[PDB]
Parts: sequence; structure tokens; C-alpha cells
Amino acid sequence: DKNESATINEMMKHLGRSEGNPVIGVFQKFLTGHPKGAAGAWMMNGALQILNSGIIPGNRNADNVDKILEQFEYVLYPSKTLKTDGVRAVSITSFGFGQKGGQAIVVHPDYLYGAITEDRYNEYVAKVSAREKSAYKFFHNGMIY
Amino acid sequence: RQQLQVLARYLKMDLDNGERKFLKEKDTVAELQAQLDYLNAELGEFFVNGVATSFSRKKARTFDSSWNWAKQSLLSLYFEIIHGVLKNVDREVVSEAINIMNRSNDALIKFMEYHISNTDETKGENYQLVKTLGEQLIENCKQVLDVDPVYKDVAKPTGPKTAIDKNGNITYSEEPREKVRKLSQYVQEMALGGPITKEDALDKDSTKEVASLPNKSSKTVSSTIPRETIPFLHLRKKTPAGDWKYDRQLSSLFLDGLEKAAFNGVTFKDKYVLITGAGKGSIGAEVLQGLLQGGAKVVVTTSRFSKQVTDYYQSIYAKYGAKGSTLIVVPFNQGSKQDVEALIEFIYDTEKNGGLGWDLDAIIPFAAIPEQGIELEHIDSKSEFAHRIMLTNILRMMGCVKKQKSARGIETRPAQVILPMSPNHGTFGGDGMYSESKLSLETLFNRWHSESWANQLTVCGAIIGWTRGTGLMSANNIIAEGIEKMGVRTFSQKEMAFNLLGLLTPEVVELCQKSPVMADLNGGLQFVPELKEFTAKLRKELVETSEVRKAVSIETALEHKVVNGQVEIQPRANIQLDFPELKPYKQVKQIAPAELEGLLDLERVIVVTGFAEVGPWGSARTRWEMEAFGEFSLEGCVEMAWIMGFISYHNGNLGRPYTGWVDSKTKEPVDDKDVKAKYETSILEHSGIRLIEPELFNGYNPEKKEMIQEVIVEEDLEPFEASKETAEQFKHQHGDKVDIFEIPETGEYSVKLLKGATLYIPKALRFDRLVAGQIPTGWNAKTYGISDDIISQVDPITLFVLVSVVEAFIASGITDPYEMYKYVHVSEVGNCSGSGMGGVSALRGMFKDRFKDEPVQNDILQESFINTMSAWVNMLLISSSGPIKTPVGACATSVESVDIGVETILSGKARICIVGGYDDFQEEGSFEFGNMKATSNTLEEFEHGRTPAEMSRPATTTRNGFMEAQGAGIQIIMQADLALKMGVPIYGIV
Amino acid sequence: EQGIELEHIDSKSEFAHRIMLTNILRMMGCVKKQKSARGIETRPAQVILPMSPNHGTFGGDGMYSESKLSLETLFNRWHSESWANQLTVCGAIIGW
Amino acid sequence: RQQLQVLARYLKMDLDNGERKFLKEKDTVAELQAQLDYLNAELGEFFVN
Amino acid sequence: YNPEKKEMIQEVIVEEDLEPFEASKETAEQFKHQHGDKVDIFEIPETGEYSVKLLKGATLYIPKALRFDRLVAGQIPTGWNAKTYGISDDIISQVDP
Amino acid sequence: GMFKDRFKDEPVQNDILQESFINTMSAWVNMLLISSSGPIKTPVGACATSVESVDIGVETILSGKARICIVGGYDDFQEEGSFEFGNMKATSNTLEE
Ligand SMILES: NC(=O)C1=CN([C@@H]2O[C@H](COP(=O)(O)OP(=O)(O)OC[C@H]3O[C@@H](n4cnc5c(N)ncnc54)[C@H](OP(=O)(O)O)[C@@H]3O)[C@@H](O)[C@H]2O)C=CC1
Repeated sequence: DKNESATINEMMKHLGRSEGNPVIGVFQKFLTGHPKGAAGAWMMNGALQILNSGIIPGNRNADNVDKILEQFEYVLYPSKTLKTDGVRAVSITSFGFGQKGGQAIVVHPDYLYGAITEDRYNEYVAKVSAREKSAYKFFHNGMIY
Repeated sequence: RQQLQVLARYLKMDLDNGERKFLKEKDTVAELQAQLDYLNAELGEFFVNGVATSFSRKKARTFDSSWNWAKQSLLSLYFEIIHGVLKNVDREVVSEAINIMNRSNDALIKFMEYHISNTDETKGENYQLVKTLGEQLIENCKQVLDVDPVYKDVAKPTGPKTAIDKNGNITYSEEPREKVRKLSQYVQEMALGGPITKEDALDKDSTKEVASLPNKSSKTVSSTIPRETIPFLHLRKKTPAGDWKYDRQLSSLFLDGLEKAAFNGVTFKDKYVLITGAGKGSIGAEVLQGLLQGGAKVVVTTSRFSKQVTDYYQSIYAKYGAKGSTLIVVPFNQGSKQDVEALIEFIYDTEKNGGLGWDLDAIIPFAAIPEQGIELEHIDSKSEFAHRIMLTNILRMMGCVKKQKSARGIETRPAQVILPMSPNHGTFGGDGMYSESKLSLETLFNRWHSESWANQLTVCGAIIGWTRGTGLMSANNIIAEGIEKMGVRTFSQKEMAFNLLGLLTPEVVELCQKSPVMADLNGGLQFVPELKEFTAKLRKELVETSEVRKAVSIETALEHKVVNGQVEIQPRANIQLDFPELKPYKQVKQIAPAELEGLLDLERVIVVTGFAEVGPWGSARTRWEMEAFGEFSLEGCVEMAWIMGFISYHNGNLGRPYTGWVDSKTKEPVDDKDVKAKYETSILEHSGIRLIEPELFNGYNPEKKEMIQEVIVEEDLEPFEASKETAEQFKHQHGDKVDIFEIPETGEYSVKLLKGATLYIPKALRFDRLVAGQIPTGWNAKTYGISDDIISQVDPITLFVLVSVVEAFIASGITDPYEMYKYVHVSEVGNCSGSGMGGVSALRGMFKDRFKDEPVQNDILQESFINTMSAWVNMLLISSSGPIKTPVGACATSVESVDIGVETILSGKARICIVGGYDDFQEEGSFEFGNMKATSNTLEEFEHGRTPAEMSRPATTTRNGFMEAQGAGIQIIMQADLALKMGVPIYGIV
Repeated sequence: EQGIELEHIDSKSEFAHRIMLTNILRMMGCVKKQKSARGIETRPAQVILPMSPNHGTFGGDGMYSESKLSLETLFNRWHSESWANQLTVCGAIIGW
Repeated sequence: RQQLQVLARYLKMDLDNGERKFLKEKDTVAELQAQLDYLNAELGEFFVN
Repeated sequence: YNPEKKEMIQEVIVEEDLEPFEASKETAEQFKHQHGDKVDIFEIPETGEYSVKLLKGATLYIPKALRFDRLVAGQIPTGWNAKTYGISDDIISQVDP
Repeated sequence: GMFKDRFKDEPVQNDILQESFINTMSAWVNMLLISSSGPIKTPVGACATSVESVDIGVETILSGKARICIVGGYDDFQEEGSFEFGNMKATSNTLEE
């Protein structure tokens, strides 16, 4: 925990993150625990759900944040869920045994569509609506049977 | 028997020694039992069970990270304003502004300045509102950057109101008082008094009220006290004859202090307080919030230490804990003298000795238990235990504090004791020993002068008036209005807390140091004559009205129905896939830069189109609901019930025709509305991080771990029959140390292990890791459709992978994976997911079960490979001939898989890739993580009072190891160009 | 109880408080229960309570003053509860 | 001793039954003693006597 | 490892009490935890040690040898040693071959 | 060591678990010789592990994540794996040979 906070803080400080703009930290293992290899996948699923909902879950077991972590000014540690007005990108970091460090950046999907024309967007939207109606039908039939 | 007796006599061995000793021990038991039985018949069971100890130093919980909670509280308020949940006419804005100001520092000010300055007020009225409010708050927190925090209560004062409906329904509510809208007006009203005792921008512009908060606001309120009138709140003075009487000057001091508090707020910085009896819904709880607001260091006790209470106290500190304040929560039983001594020792001991190293400035002993309907003839064990709690152990705690300060030579830092006193001593009756305890508490006013502890403790008796709310005075709220009709004042718990905190002001502290103070907070109730009869009359008149109205209405309804002879809809669960919301092209274009159109090669943009998981909280949907909201909706509850096998779907004859959910064990029908009430407790009890269940891990019980030890045989064993092949294997192993001989009439062989041979005796070991994040109990790959043959063939991890892959394709709207081959070649669907350890169950099978010669499938080796899960995915669902690269990255496996998949698509080897991670939990891996000390010791967690739901606490002061879990997670990634062409949902950009 | 100040209140002070307050209340309750179980409502027992003028004035007497002061709630219990036909309260403040 | 063991096995007599029961009783004694010791540390010897 | 004599163990139920054997208190308590009523442990008063007596009906494991039919392998030359290349003893004792 | 030797209560180093991981060899290479902070991607491909490693390394350099890569493969021979390959009949029976 200390090393990860220090790493994120150094990342933000070197790239000129604005002062007063701490990154909000999410810690989903408070609720699920640590699967030794599914961890990154679970965090990525959560990051996608955060990106599409705008909701940042709080660490409900964050009863008292370690005083040592106050030094990392680019990190904020919430204990309660915050419903924001929008998240635009999420950072996912992992640290496996054997010097296996990894990072992924997920950006909100609506930044993709600014790169295409209106007609392509409308065609895609109609195609996805049709696919969702059929996926709903398959999901419920498969669930009950 | 006679031969054996002769042999025993020759061996000089007594055969009855054990029975002799046993009979002596049985007699000692009966003696001790008789002593215990006499003590229980003397003290009673309530007292004997009540004196049980509850305090320990390892269970103490500290809360002092207000530097983080300030920024949380600011972000929460900022987004509540932007979403319209909070508006300018609310006092919540003022209170939260006060709490934020109480924790003001430089980093908080830069945090505010960024978030406010980057607010675009042209996005809406709420945005402009938040900008204005935030700039004002920034100014205020700059103004108080170096000022001490203050306790300032800005809540609307409320009064009692009891109403009776037409049908005789009694409803009690707290309604805003008419003539009092602020605490300053409340102090004015108390100072005036009443005939019986005769011997701002609030709610209109919160932003304006916030601008006023730093401004320290010319006639006192003691001047406005009428002559020949006793104020509702006043102090008393003892006369040479020894009776306490109202004193104008002391009462003026107290009321002036209360006014100054109501206007400017009072600080409690550098005050060390011990408070007992401050649980939710009590007067002490409101006292504790005010102490925390003012910056005090408080240790609060609890007789119901639990995760709920610790979470209640965290929430209170994170809302009110000012800068420099600390909250210590400890388990405590005030009815135990050993607990009292231990608590005071913990408080005074040095930190190097495991204590807090504090010296108390105030003691607020409000712990009490209720005695209802116990008259004189009923005073028994429980009344004795309550009298102990409320008189004798408060005296003992005072003595302990004195002894601690005297052993350290502290003669100039006395602790102020706020004694909860009662105006009534035997007036109502049926309260056990309550009145005796409260009246005996009054000898201290004289003990302070007659004995030698006055330099260590000062006495401050508070006569608490009629307080509405919980504790002991609840149940009387329906007659509060009737009582107040006589010119008397009843108080809310906030009001009484404000009055009590008025006694901790610097001037009252000095007054207590001069001599014992007696504050009367009875609101004039003492002037009402025959209070018992008056209150009984009020209550009787209310019940009479209610019952008469109800019965008359019932009779009228029956007569109408005999003389003359809506349909509501219940919800049904409708589970949604939750594809991303697509917005109109205009809005979507307003987000990204206009230059982006045509700028990007969309075949080099990777997008996630579907994801899924199998974990301790079910699917991605249920896990998200628990992660975000802490509770399941109707859809989430129904899905969890289906996953765990509590409910199943039925369609047909059940004699009537039924279509819907039924109980899986009893086949009884179940409605979606009743699913929560039937199954939510079981669902929560068997999900997430919990005690390990041996039924889910082949009988593994961490409390009895099986091992074997090698022992050399000291003497030949008894022959045992075995088959010829087995006998020859034994002979091959042992050689000369075993004898095998064919039984001529059976063809079998006798095996005789001789002296000096080697055996193994099982021995059990207790392991200290007992909790794990386990997939919900009842989960079964058959519920998803995986057949029995596959389940019996593959490792348990492969089932998690298969289900996650299927659910991730469903989340991408792809119900038939072969539909991908309508757009891409079979060589263009990759699989780049992996695990850290793979099929560890097959590893157990080949390394231990084969060693013990237990039946293991002949191809168990292949089921263990880390790439076998991907092989099975391709062999059952995908059928592609695209790239397969299985990463192994321990705990970073999933991120490594994502990286490999992105590079595989960008190199042109694939256009669609399966990425993700998986791993299981089993005995051997748990043990080895225990030997590395990477995981948390659960016995140490229990020593600190921690339950399994609070053992995983990242970034906390007391974090001590990880919690192991199991499951899988899968994502479908492809090129943005193909995602758009296919029409699949896009959840984000990698 | 001699030379037992506030910090010295211990087993012996608790036992004395039991004797001098709690078991006198219990004995009064026992007498009430015995007269009520027999329907005696017109032959009350007079309870001569040994009371003290001083409650914490001299000090160093353990729980003596608490016991003697608590004895005074009976003057009000007699009216608030239902044993007044079986027992009458007669507090005597014994002098030096 | 081995002859006596053979005879006891033939007689179906357990030679350690008494010691087993004695050890159970000794544990019950310590439990009851611990309860009594807690009550004496809570009430004190003057009150308990 | 000798492919011609592969070691396995077989579970057998004890048909008659075994001869007591001395063990430390911790080991005796582990045996008692495993076997429960099927074992008797008694402290030897003069040593502080414990006698363990496995009774009838308890479970044991007797090693038995098996002959495997794969006896040849492509093996790194005999005499090969990471010390010849310079790898130190501590690393050799720490890591997998 | 962790599945059989610990079961028999024989002395096994307390960190034997880490020595078993397939990425631990690369970790030791980096910790003793290389000391780089570049990409580490450990493939698992049964008998095609080395070719998969070459493919991953080529794509890692071509993506710009690295300019030098260590690629290759390794595996050991031991009793349990030999037996299990015998039970699958993947290896040659030496007695028939
Ligand atoms: N109108 C009024 O309310 C008046 C009150 N008072 C007195 O002032 C005080 C105010 O308390 P109030 O909130 O009204 O009463 P409550 O009964 O609500 O407060 C007592 C609290 O003490 C805690 N407690 C109970 N037993 C024990 C124990 N054995 N050890 C430790 N803690 C225990 C309980 O909380 P938890 O289990 O959460 O720790 C309980 O809620 C009381 O002493 C009361 O007698 C006097 C006159 C009038």
C-alpha cells in the first residue's frame, strides 16, 4: 500500500498534475479480497463500471487512513461512495510477485465517437440497440432454463 | 482374572489408583460447585453474568485521520450541491461548512481552490451555486486557517407535537418551534424563564449564512433575566445551612457562556475526555459530537462492541472530528470493577507500555441500564447490578483517576466530573434502585471538601431535565406537549447536549476548580406539583381518546357494512444487461476535440466490448451493487438467489398452473417481493469474505490440518491380510522388515510389519488463517449449463473461466461466438488470458493423492497446466485458430494479459482477443502464503475484535496482511473499427 | 468504615452498603410480600429508619453517607408505589 | 507386563479408564476454580466471605 | 528417485492396539487432535514427555514400493554443477534447480 | 516441496511457494544479472513455450516497449511429471523398448 501510493504520487508529480487535484483511490479488495491473478481483471471490470456510471465506490473498511500516507498529496482515500458528475479516465495498477508491475489506462468510451461521422454513429447506435434487445432475450431465457 | 491379578501383584501396579483419584476429583468438583451455587443464589444470575469483563487494550480503535475526511466531506458537499440534493435554503450546508472549517489547512485550501476554480458555472444554476458557495467557503477557511476549532450547532430547534387521527391513531413528531429558530434564541428563552418559575440568512440563503461563520459577533442575556424569576437553566449555591439555592450571579455566568457559545462556538482543544454511556440515540452521543467538533481528545466506551458500532463511530468522526481531535473506541462494562481499573490504567499508561499516555481533563460517566416496573418488593439481582454500575463503579472510576494522578504528582490538572443527576428521587416509582443511585451521587459535593482528592477531581453536578428521545426517557414523548402546556420546558437531546457542553467552558471549569458546581437543567419542571399524578392524567386522557375513537370508528364501519352490504401492483425483478448509454451525436461531439474526426486510425484503437467475472459476490452485476451501494436491489437479490441455488424457475403444474420462481428445496412458489425477506440474510451470510467452509474445498478445515509423521516400529505388528500384488509391493518397500506368507486356502497373503520398519501416523495441526473470499455457497456450473462430464473432467478453476467467458460474450451482445466469424477469419480471434498458478487442485491430485494411491484420473496432469483453461475455452466455445499466449504474472497476471492482448491486436495477429485472469484458493497455497506471512493472521484479527468483513482494510493504520480470494475475470477487447462495424457495446478505451 | 476515602472504596465498603441500604430495602419488600400474600391491608409495619444528619461532611467513612442518604428516597417511594398499606416510613435523624 | 496386557485384552478390561476419567475431572475442577477466582476478583474477599 | 522402486503409502485400519511410543507434548497433542478416541496420550511424570498409544480402529500409512516402466531420460551430464559456472552456494540453496 | 514434503512434515524453506512460480526464473535473472525495469511477459505454452516466447518478444520489440529481449524456454524432469506422462501414455515404455 505504501509503495503503490508513493508510485502513483510520483507519477502525478512528475507529469505536472495540478496541486489540489488528488487522484481518488479505489480499493476493491476491501470487499472481494485478493485473487492471486484475477485481481487486475476484477479491478478493470470495476473501472469500466465506474467510467460508465460516474460513481466512485468508497472503501468502507477505511476506518483510519495511515498517517504516513498524508505525505502523498496527489492521493485521496474516500470511505464512502461518491456520485460524481463524470469520470473520464481510470488508472489500474498491479504488483505481482517476481517484480511484476503493470499499469493500464481506461478512457471513457464517449471519446471514441468524436472521431467518426454522424452517419456512422447513427448506424452504430441502431445496430447496438438491436443487439441489446436480442442479448436481453438470450440472457433471460438462458437464466431461467 | 486371577492370573492377571497375580501378574499385577508381581508388577507392583495398583489397578484402582485411577479410580481412587477420579473419585477424589469428583468430590472436589462438588465442593467447588456448591460454592458457585451459593454465590449465584446470593448475587443472582443477572449480577453474576453482568460482572463479566469486556475490556481489552487490543480491541481499542483509533480515529484521527481528519486530514483525509475533510477533503472527502468537501467533495461530497460539492457534488450534492451540483446534483441538487442540497440547496441554499438548507441548514446542512451551514453545518457542513462549519465541519469543513474546523479542519482547515493549506492542502485543504488548495483542494478547494482547484475544484471551485475549475467549475464551469455556465453548465447550470447548480454549477453557479456551487461556485459561489465554494468561493465563500474558501474565504472562510483561509480566515480560520490558524483559529482553534469550535463546537457550533446550527440545527433548527424542534418541539414536541402529539396528534390523534380520526381513527384514534397516535403520532408523535418533532416540529420546528415557533418562537425559537436558533440556539441564541433558545438561550434567550431559557434566560427569560416563565410565569411558573417566578418566585440571519438561515432557511433562505445558506451562502450568506456561510459568509457570516468566521465573524465573531452588546448586552448579555443575563441582563434580560427578569427579577424575581428563576431561569429554566441556572446554577445553584450552597447556603451555610447546606441547601442549594438559585444564584443570580453564577447563573448569569452560565447563561452568558451559553450565549457566547451559540454565537461564536466554543473550543475544546487540548481537552482530554472520557465518556461512557454515549451510544447512538443518547444524550452522550450528542455530547461526543460537540466534543469532537471542538477538537477534543475523547475515549468513548461501548457495551456493545461490534462492527456496526465501530462503523457508527467512524462515520461520526469522519463527519465531526475537527483538526487535532482523536476518537478512541474501546469495549467496556461499567458493571465490572476490573474493567474500570483496566480502562483507567490503559488511559494513563505510557504508549511504550501499550497505553495512551493521557491525563484526563473531564469524565462524563453516563452509562446506565433501565429498570422498568421494579417496585420496592421487586428489587433483586438486576437492581443491584444497576446500582453498582450507576453509583459504585462511578465512585471507583473517580478513585482510580485520583490514584493515577497522585502516583504521578499531578496536583494542578484536575479532571472535571460531569455527574448525571436527577431532579426526581422516588417520585414516579417502579424504577428499581435508580433513585437511590442518583441521590447517592450527591454526597460528592460534600466529599470534595471533607476528603483529599479535590486537587485531582472537581465535581460538577448536572440535574438533567426532561429529555425527549431515547435511553430511558423515551416512551414519554407523547405527553411532552401536555407537560409543556404548563409553562415547562422539555429538551431535545441536542439541546441537553448543548447545555451539558456549556459546563465544559473555560469559566465554568474555573468555577468548578474553586468549588463544587450544581447546574439545574430541569427546565422548570420542579415547579409542577404532583408530577406523577399530572403525567399519569395526561397519558390516561390520551389513551382514552385514542381507544374510544378507534372502537367507535370500528363499530360505525360494521354498521355501515351490514346496512349497505383498490388493486395494487407488486414489483417483479427485471434484470438488465446495462449496455452503455449512447447519447445524441451533438452531445457526443461536444465532448471530444473537433480535430479528432478523421484523425485516428480506428484499427489501432482498442476497446473493451464485454466483461464478466465469478467472485466472492457473484457476477459483475451483483459485485458492483455491493461495491457501490452496499446492498442489493430486487434484481440483485433475485440474481444472487438464483446463483446460490436458493430459487429455481418453474413453469407448469404445481394442481394449479404456475409460472415463476419456486424454492429449490421445497418447490414452494416464491414471489420476487418475498425473495429478500426469505433469502437475503442467508445470501449475505454465505457471500464475500467469510469463514472458510470445508464443503467448498474438499473438506479442508484450516482448524484441523492433516499431516503424517514417520515413526520407526518398536515391535512387530499384527498381521493383516492383503492381495498378492499389494503384499509384494510391501515386501519390495520394506525388504527384511516385513514378512509375507500366502494363506493357502484363500490365495491371499498376510503382511507382517516387523520391528525397525517405517510407518506414518496421521497428526492434525491447527492453522491460523481461517477466512477467505469465497464464491457464494451454492454456486454450481450446472446452473449456467455446463454438463456433468465437463465438470468431472476439468479443474474447478476451468469452470470459473468458462462461465466468465460466456458471461463476457453475453455482456458484449454476442450470444453465438461463431458470429465473430462473419466478420473475421478464424485465425483472428486470440486468447491472451492466464493465471498465476493454474489448476492447483490437479497439482494436489498428482502430488499427494497419487502418493496415497487414491483414485486420480489418468490425465490429471493436463488439467493442471495454466494454458489448459484457454484450451478448454477454445474447445468448448470459440473454436478459433488464432493466437494463444498464456501469461503468468502472479498477481499482475490480468494486467499482463491486457498488455499482451493489446499488442497482439496491434501487431495484426488478431482483431478480437479474450483477456483476463483467474486463480483458485486451496489448502496448500493458503498454508504457503501463511508461511510467507503475506496473509493476515485471523487469530490476531480476532484478538483485536475484527470480524471477517473488516479484515481486508487497505491503506489503514492497522492493515496486516492480504485476504485470499478466488474466481476469474474476463474482458473482450477488439479494434474500435470492428466494434463499430459489428454493433457491439463499447464500455471503454484501453 | 474507618479511614476509607473515595479512592479506598472496595469490597468492604460494598458489603457495608449492601447491609445498610440494599438488604434493608429487601427486608421491607419481604415484609410487604408476606402481608400481601395474606391480604393484610390494615396492619402496617412502622419502619424506623436510622438516618444521618451528615452526608459527606466528615469523610473517610466508605459508603456510609451514600447508604444513609439513599435511605431518604423512601419518603417519596411511599407515595409513588403500592406498599403504603403494608409499611409506614418513619425517618429518624439520630444526633450525636 | 506383556502377559498381563494379553490377559487384560482377553478380559475386555480397559486399564486406563480411571486415569482418563480423572483427567477429565481435573479439567472440570480448573474450570470451576476459574469461575470462582473471577468472582472473588470482582467482589473481593470481604464481600464474598 | 528410482523409477524401479517408486514409494507410495497405503491406508490401513489398525486391528489391535499398538505399542506406546514416546513423543513430545506438542506432537502428542497433534496425534490426539487427529485421532481423538482412537489414541491415548499420558504424560510420563518423570520426563515431561508423553506416551502415544494408537488404539484399534485407528488409521495408519504403511509405505509400499511400486515398479514404474519409464527408466530412461535425457539428463544433463552427470557432474554438472552451477558452482563450476560461478553461481554461489546461497543462490543454489535458495532457488529451484 | 509444498505438496508432499510439507505433508510429511519434512523441513521445507518457508518461501518455497515463490520458487515454484513460472515467472520466478525471470525474476531471479533480473535480480542477479540484468537489473532492468523493462517488460516482463512470461509465457506458458507446454511444449510450444519457446516459440511462443519468441513471438511475444518479437511483438514486444516491434511495439516499442523494448529494444532488447531475452527469449527462450526451460523445464525440468522429476518423478511426478514422469509418472503422469506415463499414465497418459505419452512417453515410451522402456520395458517394451
Ligand atoms: N431525561 C434523561 O434522559 C435523564 C438522564 N439522566 C442520566 O443522565 C445519563 C444520560 O444517559 P441517557 O442517554 O439518558 O440514558 P441511556 O440509558 O440511553 O444511556 C446509558 C448507555 O450506557 C451504555 N451502557 C449500558 N450498560 C452499560 C455497561 N454495563 N457498561 C458500559 N456501558 C453501558 C449503553 O449504551 P451502549 O450499549 O451503546 O454502550 C446505554 O445506551 C444517564 O446516566 C441518566 O441516568 C438523568 C436525568 C434525566
